[PDB]
Amino acid sequence: LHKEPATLIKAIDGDTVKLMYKGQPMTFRLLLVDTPETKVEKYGPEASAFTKKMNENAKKIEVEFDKGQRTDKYGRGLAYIYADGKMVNEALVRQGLAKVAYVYKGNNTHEQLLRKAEAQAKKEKLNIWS
Repeated sequence: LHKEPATLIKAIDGDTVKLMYKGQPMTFRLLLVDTPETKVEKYGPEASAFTKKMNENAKKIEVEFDKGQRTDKYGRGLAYIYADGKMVNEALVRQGLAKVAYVYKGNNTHEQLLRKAEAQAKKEKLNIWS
């Protein structure tokens, strides 16, 4: 897979962010993560603040499409997002602010990696796992 440059335009919530990709604005849905709903579920606003802060403080944001379908039915890009080289999808799961989601249309490259971050968060009874 390859990382492509992007520019943060605006946070939306825990699992979604608006990015300038290839010169055009696009909404991205983070692959393989299921955060709590805000629009509220417990930790829903925590997840949103986390994603918002991580992308905001980042010097460089990168988009990494997986090997499966690249956009969902609502026109959102399906990818792994990196903030200064750190994967937000993974950071979220590791912080116990999101559960790993069902694989979607062959986009499973990082499933095990997130799977492990999640086991650890649960082991630490962190946030959602409290």
